[PDB]
Amino acid sequence: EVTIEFMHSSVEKERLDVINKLIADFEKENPTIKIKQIPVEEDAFNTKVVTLARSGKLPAVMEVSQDFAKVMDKDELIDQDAVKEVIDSVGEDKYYEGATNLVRSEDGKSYIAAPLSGWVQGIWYNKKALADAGFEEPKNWADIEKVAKKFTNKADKKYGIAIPTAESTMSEQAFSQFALSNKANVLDAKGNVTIDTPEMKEALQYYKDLSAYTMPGSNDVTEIKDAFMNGTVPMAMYSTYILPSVYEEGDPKNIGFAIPEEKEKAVYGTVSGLTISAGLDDEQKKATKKFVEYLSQPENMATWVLMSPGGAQPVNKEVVEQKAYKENEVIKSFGDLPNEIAASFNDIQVFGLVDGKNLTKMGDITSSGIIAQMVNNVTVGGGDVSADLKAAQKKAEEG
Repeated sequence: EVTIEFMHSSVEKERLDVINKLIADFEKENPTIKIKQIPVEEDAFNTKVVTLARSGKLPAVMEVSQDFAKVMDKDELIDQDAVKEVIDSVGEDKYYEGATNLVRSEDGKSYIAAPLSGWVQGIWYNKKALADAGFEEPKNWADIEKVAKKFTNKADKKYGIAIPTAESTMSEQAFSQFALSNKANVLDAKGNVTIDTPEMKEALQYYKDLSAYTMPGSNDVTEIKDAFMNGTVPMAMYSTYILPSVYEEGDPKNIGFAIPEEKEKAVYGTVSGLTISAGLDDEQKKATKKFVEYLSQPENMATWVLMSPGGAQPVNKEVVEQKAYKENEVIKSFGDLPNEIAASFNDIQVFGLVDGKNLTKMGDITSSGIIAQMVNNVTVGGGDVSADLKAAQKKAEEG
């Protein structure tokens, strides 16, 4: 008797089967609510939302990335109050701290989406290789560089660590972990650009120093994954998307997860979830909130994460305690690691998230490639740290 549109990006037969059943069960529990789903390929999702927004035909609820949620919120397309009500109904305390932080509004007072899944990035490492060489899990800059130096032998094409050096967003993400571990953020709480600072110069010089022990040339996603999977490096910076490869081709019990920690820990992460379109009628808004809260329950989050592409991680603390997650055979093969990965969401730090505020200005800096170019030129280009900081600072202002 009340119909709401759910625009999601699970178009594969197996994932659509799961979503049909989630919706069907929800509709049995809420017989006055009907879900009209709009399955759209993830590749095609965001630009269709652009058209729908222009024509005032947004669906009630949308599966969106956290970064696209920011763009919609800038255009005031999202009902923050409805989103916040769902999160508070579940309970803020049930979410890993970084998961709710990543979806905080620009003024830190509300939320732009209800998170359902996420992925983190850190330094994956071969546990036996480091142990054999006499190393425990590296944490601070000195330990990371110490392991990397020991495992570098250029004549043999062995390198100590695979870190991104290309002009790509991955380079910004990996560098940001070292920068933020030194309390260096590209923006301050007021939105001022803070690139050319002493703490950022320290991190950029260190990233340059560390790149002496990574593969020569330009390293991006393919170079890093290849080097880790074939044993060229014992350490590699990569999202949790590396884990399906380890399961299929490696030893899930021989992989550890190290987090850069100098002045503080900095886990890079992102989150996806459900947002609620602004301007919904009363009964439609109440039905959407119920639907989002339904999918946000731990037992349905577990299903969502388990059907999501490999390496997807839960953002609610209770998912790792759900039976279907605990007893999943892929999860099982990784031992204690999945609990450790999930818990790393408590230490998320990303450029532009400052004091529980996600500043939308950061999206433009990332889009323009300023940080990636700065990292690319100091590493691959052998450029000067000081000059590249100044150039990046000036360009980030001109936007």
